[PDB]
Amino acid sequence: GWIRNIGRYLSYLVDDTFEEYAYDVVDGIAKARTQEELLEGVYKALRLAPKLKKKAESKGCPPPRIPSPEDIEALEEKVEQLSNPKDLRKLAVSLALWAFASWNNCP
Amino acid sequence: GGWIRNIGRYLSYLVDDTFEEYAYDVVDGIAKARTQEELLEGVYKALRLAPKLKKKAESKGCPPPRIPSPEDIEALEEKVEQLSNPKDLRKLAVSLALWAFASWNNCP
Amino acid sequence: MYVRISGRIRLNAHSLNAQGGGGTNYIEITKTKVTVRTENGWTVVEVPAITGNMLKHWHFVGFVDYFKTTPYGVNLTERALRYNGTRFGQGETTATKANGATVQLNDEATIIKELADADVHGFLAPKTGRRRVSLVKASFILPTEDFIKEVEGERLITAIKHNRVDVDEKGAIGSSKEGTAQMLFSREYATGLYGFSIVLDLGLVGIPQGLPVKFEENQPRPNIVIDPNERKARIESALKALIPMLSGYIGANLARSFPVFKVEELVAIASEGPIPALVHGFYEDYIEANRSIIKNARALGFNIEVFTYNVDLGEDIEATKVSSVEELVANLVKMV
Amino acid sequence: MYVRISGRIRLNAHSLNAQGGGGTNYIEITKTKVTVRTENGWTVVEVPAITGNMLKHWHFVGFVDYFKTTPYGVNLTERALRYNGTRFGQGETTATKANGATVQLNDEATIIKELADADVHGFLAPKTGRRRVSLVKASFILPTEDFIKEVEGERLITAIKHNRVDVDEKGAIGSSKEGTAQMLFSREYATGLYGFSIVLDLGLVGIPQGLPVKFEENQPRPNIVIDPNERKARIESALKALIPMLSGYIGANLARSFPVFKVEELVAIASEGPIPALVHGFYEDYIEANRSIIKNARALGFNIEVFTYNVDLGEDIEATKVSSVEELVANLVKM
Amino acid sequence: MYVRISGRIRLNAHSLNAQGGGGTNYIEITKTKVTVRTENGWTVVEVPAITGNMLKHWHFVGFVDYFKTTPYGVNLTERALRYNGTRFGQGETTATKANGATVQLNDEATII
Amino acid sequence: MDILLVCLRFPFFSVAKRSYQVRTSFLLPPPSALKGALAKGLILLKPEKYASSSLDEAALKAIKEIESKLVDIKAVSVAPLSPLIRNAFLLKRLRNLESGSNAEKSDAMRREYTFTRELLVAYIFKNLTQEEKNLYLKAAMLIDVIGDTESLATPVWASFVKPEDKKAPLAFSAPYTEIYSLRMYIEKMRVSPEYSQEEIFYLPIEERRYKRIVYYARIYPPEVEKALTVDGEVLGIWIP
Amino acid sequence: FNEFKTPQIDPIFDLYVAYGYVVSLIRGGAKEATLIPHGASYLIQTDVSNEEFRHGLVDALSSMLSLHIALAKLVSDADFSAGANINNVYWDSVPRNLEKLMKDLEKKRSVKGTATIPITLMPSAGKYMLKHFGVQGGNPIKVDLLNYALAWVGFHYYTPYIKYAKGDTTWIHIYQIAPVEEVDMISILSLKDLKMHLPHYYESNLDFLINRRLALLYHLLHSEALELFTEKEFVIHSYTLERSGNNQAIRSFEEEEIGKLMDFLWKLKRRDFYHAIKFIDDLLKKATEGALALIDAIMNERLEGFYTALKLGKKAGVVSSREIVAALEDIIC
Repeated sequence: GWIRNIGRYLSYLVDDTFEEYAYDVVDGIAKARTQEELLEGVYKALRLAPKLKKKAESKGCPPPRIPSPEDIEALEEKVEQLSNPKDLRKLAVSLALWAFASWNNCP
Repeated sequence: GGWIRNIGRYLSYLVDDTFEEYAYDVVDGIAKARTQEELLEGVYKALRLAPKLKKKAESKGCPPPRIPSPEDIEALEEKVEQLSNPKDLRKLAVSLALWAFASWNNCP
Repeated sequence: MYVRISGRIRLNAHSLNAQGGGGTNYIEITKTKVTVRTENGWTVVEVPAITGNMLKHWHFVGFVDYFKTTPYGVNLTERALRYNGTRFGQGETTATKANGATVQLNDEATIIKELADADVHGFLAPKTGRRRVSLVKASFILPTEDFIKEVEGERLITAIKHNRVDVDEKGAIGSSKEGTAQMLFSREYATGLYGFSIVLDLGLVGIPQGLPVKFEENQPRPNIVIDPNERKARIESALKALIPMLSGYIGANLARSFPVFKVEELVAIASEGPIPALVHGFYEDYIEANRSIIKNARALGFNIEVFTYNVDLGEDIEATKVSSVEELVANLVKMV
Repeated sequence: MYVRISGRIRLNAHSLNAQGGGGTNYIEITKTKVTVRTENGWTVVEVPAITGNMLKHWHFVGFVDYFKTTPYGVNLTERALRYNGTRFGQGETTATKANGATVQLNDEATIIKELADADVHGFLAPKTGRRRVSLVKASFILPTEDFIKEVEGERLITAIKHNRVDVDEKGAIGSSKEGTAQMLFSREYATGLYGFSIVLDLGLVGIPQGLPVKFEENQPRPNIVIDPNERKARIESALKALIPMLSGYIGANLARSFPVFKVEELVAIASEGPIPALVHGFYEDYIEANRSIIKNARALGFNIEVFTYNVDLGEDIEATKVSSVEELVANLVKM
Repeated sequence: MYVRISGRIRLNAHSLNAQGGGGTNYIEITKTKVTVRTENGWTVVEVPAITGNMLKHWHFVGFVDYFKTTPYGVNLTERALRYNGTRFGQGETTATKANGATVQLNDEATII
Repeated sequence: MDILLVCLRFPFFSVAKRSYQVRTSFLLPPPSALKGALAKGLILLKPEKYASSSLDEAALKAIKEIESKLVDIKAVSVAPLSPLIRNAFLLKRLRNLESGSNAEKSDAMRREYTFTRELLVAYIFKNLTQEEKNLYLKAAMLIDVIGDTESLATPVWASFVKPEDKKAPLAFSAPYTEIYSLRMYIEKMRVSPEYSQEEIFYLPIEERRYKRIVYYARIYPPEVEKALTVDGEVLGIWIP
Repeated sequence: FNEFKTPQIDPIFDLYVAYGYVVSLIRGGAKEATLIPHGASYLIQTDVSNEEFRHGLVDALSSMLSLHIALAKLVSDADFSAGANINNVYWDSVPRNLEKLMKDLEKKRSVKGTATIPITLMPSAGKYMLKHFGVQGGNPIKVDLLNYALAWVGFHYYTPYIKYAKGDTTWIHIYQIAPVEEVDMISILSLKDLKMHLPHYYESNLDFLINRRLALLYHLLHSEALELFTEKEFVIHSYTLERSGNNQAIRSFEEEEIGKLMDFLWKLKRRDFYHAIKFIDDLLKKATEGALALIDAIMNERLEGFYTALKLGKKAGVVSSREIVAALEDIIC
């Protein structure tokens, strides 16, 4: 459900193979109470795409893949109607939950 | 209303490869829009590069960029004029600017 | 005497009471939850905060700093000169004075006479069992309820990442297999309008808790085991310790951060007797509540002396418009 | 005289009533289960609830602190000076006052005449019985069910770790073999809006428990075995003991935490005769229960004075507006 | 002798204390959130700023520059002579003096 | 039979069983505790009638008078209107009543306080006269404390009612002697307080779990021809 | 139906004796035996004879004493000799009582004495009991030797426990699993499978055996007896014994539940097993605070606890694979 693809992209900010350790964005996406800050955090996480691209390119392993545009609108087609924070947490926490998965990137 | 994807398709050409146009400042401005006027300024700055990319797209064996239609501009103006609150304005500005960084298959 | 202080401070760009270690990447600051109205049910919001342990430690540091210059500074613990809070930890019985003399942790009066840090700030002697309740109590440092309501949850945390340029003597930036420590880490800085409250019980300094009174002439004579001049000097040093309190010396990482401080407004009351605790600045309506408290206390027969900075208070009760912290502590020491 | 105060208070960033952690390096705050309705469901929530033992201890501390100022503070046990209060035991038959005066435990009248703390917070003599109940009682401090319903989930318990650096003579630190003391402990700080309820039976202060009245001249006048002036001084000291109660002077870790305290709302009833306890502040509908019980008691013939702070409690009842705790204290010292 | 200085200084066209990009062509400048009183109530704004670490490093550079000329400038560190901000990294117990000698780290008085 | 109905809305119980170290608390308040509380109510409501040299004899005589107007040794019953739980607590219980160990020997001890949102209390009488009906009805209220001085208690309403001979499930507490003829909860309750006796009592409590948590809900027992109605719902009760 | 009655004294010791009745019956045979809980009595219904019950009991005592003789006034490092008994006197008292029971029963002689009950079998007991206005000298509480031995058999055979030394002090966590509705013999035997002998861990790396909830999580992680808790309702009664400076006392008596934790473990390990136990053990060893947050989330159904635990684990050394993350997401629903 377009969760693994974005989780593997968020995993690029925590893994030691990318020696930048973007942990603030993980806290922002996990600690989201309403609509605006969750989108702000996911934008901040996605903004570091060239960082990861040039880090993997300059290190040797294949560059990371950006989340596909096909499920980008899928993110906003559901979170819009999660007016209640209680059910919004089920996805806000899960976004960072999948950010710590194994996600083998470079050999 | 469906125009977010259309405008994000053009926005993605400002940061993707195979274009030699790495305009991240305009993306940051259009995504850090605190008020409507600066959001419109960022939109204009992004759209000012439409000839910049359209002329050179055909010079590198790539399809021309999907420049947003005037209907998209009308929809954006309608959405901006109805938003006097920075609360939903922040998420609206984030929504279209998020499409800039995506794995678009611009050049086959 | 007994003096209570409560007010607001404008503090920004501070990495005070961080959690992660020096070698740990992404050094994280502490956060505390606060319950606010937000014109609906009581909602809990997690916001950066400053613990009271740091405030107590820095009050102790200021107290020893202002007491060393006093002629009675020799009566101090050796650890106090090192700015170490380990006052008679677990596994020892005898302690060391400032000049190196030994002191026995058996009689509370001797401990509070030969040592001054254990008197003002209390102490614990687990081996013997001797204890002393601290006369200085520091609250947490929380942003005001109105401010956190207005910001509507805007993070208020800046995670600034920085590293070093640790390089080999040959000029090559080595990896972990070379001997350099070129590691990447981050620090969290907070901002906002915080509220502070600290209470001092200097009226009981030099008084052992076991025998607060002596009753020699059938009168409530306090059991002041030390000289009255020494007690006055200790009280003056404790009051002057508030000068670096609201100046930028109540946190860590001062070398690389040095947080920007400015007191906006505050109130202080002292009457050399029992006094109700002032309402903390975390609440937006603390001014009227404190005005009511100090008006009822004065009406109850208390000689409450009130010094207020940058607040009208009640503009009818006896309040002195103090201009700064130094003037406030001067007024406090003038009534000793 | 007899007063009963129940309300809801706002406090946060506190480590009150922890499990000590005497052998374990992790210090745990109190963890309690509370049953609550969840829209056709009876669920349990793990929230801290502060024991009334600490509340009574701090009320006694405030009473002994305020009883020192009055000239009649001589009639007080030397034990109470050190924030003690064991009040004898099986092997103790003699009471030592602050001045060091021997007091026998033959009867309660002499004990309460010579000791003030035992008259207020009670005492017992297992050697000869003669047990005396405490005249001050405090309930648990737990978050109201409305707050639990509104918050539902959320941790609301922050585990903050603090270290104790102890270097050697020059700069050397040690973990477990250098002989120094270096411990990294953790403290659980809680938040939330709590509810409290306390009962103070000042009407029986200075009167022996076994002899409430004299009844010698055909009039059952109260058996005030102690001097009326210092009796009123005791009443005033016990009333002012609540001043270091709704201020942030409750619990432990005061030096390192000093919880941010502010009472939200309260209702108090004061009368010269016995009066029922109103309600614990944990219940969300406790205002309606307060109004109902006050109306019933007044209809049964009780001269009850009602002081309300930040609560309506209906306009029909004769409620007196209270600005703050000091206002309530000032309004209470009249009687 | 203690000194405390404060004031206001104007900066124009400055790129001091930037992130440097590292893996991007866009060299970002450091941003911090500061509190503004405002007539409408306290607010927070993100503005560029220079951390105190860089100011301390530049003060150290100036101090070593003005202390090298002094006759007692030999009592310095080779890393200090090379404008290196690290002091006694992990795993080391000796200091490389500016004269080339070795300084023990077992006593603070000897170090100072 | 004039049955006294009262509602106790107090969070925590405070009565502990015959226990040490960890102080096991009763799931429901025993008849001894409620009898003592009512005796205290009589003590501070009408002190002229009960007057003793020491509090022990005053309490004993109040208890004796209450039992005189009681139906039999089978004392007051209760009905749990809320699910029950065992809420653990840690206390600094000093130990100085034993041989030696001076007088200041305090060590941390556990004493759980059973939590309850709502409970109902029914005293069973034998048609006490009107001039004392008001006396005991007022004595039913002002029940400030239960167990030790730690857990406060408050009433909601007080009334007198007949059983109206109605069939309903027995939602009260009864001894496991006569109701043997009738998912069971029977345990020692110490009906009679001691002052210098022990009957097994049944409880309408079960440990069922609905989704994840257990608490303690109702027992839904066999119906009994003797009952009483409160706030609309009718609950059965056993009387001799 | 013999329907053995169980003495009503203490719902913990009562549980121990009524819960060792089942193993006494099993060792003697007694097919189709069930346990009906009576709140605290915990009655047992079966078709066994009294002599057969005695034979099963003497078999259990023989096995226990044979285990005791393996280590050496004889003191053994077993469950019922010194592993769980925090008092030194009981280390010799209990074996003497058990061998006395063996001698009495093997001669077809019912025991005719009473003995002191230790705090291990019932924490509600101790040294002093408040009679009216003070305590009673000695140990007021006494139990008949037959029920004493039966409860000891149950405790040794069924209830898991953990001992952590850490130098001078000593912590003993004791857990007993209580059924609440009804159980048959197979269910109780499945619970018996949880018991493992000689859990005297000590060392220094395994310092996470403090924080009793964390210790029970660690113990249950490596146990794969039966996922009975998802189809039957069970509770856990647990308590800690501390010997800090020869000051024997109990500091924790919380009453948690076992269904949620077992359900969580089964849901997590259903996807991957190699990345489950290694994950949990690494997180326990490195991120103790993360483990506490995780167990709090499990017991309270809290979303933030899992994120905090994963962040703390990933900070130091935890791999935190994808499959366990997917399992957590599925549990979240």
